[PDB]
Amino acid sequence: VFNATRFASVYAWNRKRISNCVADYSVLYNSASFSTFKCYGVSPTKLNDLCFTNVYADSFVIRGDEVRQIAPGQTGKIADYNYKLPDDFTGCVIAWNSNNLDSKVGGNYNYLYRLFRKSNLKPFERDISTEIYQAGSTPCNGVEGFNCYFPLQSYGFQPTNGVGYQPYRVVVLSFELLHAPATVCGPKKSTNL
Amino acid sequence: VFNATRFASVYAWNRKRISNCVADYSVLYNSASFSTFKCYGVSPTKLN
Amino acid sequence: DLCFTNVYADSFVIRGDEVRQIAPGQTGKIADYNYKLPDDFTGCVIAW
Amino acid sequence: FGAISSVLNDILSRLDPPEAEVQIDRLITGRLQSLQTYVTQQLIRAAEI
Amino acid sequence: FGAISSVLNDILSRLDPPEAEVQIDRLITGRLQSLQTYVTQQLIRAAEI
Repeated sequence: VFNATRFASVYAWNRKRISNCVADYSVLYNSASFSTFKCYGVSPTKLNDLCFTNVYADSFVIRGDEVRQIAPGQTGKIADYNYKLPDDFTGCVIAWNSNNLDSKVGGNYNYLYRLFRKSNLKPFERDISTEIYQAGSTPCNGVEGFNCYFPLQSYGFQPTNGVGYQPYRVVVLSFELLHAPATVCGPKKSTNL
Repeated sequence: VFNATRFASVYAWNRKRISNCVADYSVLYNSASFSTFKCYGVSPTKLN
Repeated sequence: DLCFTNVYADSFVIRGDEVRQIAPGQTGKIADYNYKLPDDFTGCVIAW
Repeated sequence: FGAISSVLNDILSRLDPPEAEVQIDRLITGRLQSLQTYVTQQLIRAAEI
Repeated sequence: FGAISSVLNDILSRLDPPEAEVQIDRLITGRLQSLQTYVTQQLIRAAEI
């Protein structure tokens, strides 16, 4: 999850569902490698003792200037077109800079994000379609024309850029809790009955 | 301010103040004869 | 305009990333290991 | 009543006190209002009886 | 009632669903309390009649 070579774009976000294992969130908490570690429905100190149904790791990379929008209830371009979190969210956000990992002076133009969209997306929705967006009242066809644009747009990722403009790898945990036979918890011994 | 007969040069750029009226930005946005239309603080749909 | 019984000034130096750790109810290894502030704190924090 | 659950135990086992107080106050307000309404109606029915 | 407006639409047409629940909660509490008072008065008066 964390020590992968390269994360995907924000609109092509990597979703992994983890189940049937023993987790230790303490060492996850006890590393300072993550610049920001913030949960919304559970306090992290309790997180050694909760048993969940099955967990979701959603991973991508963004620009660091957008990490304010990763909170639930936020708005903005990333928050309203390509990535949305629901307001009943029970989980955590984790972010770190990866300026020394995937930031290239030649330019990481691999990382696109959706810049235009017809209407705002559902929570937990992933869009992949790349049809061109018309900005003016004039309809357009083909691939290009006046006031009609490709919705996708790249970052200028080079390490010589300023603060925030370095890439930041972002992983979101979205466990669901206390409605099912739970599966994933606990470095905790069970006593006798 | 758009269809005037002549403008001045850039060292003596003309400044004109317009207020207290009705401004419609659709008719100037859709006219594609202009070389560029680059709005910065406001999205071009949000002008109207 | 207020008057007080006893004043206590606590001083140290920290890493500049750790300023958010000083607030009551915040969590992190500085606030968890070598300086803990109670949640019903009254006073003022200064950092530079 | 707007809290994350209607059980005290899962809230206290889920959250640390500085937010548990915020939820627990709303739960307390709702239950207290219910008690108040119940005993008011009991007083009136007792008067009729 | 400590909310921003007494027009429910104007709160809905200006404040976002991440925060509008706080104002409309106040409106709920105030109007519910008024119903409590009105029907308690009606019950006492009806017993008298």
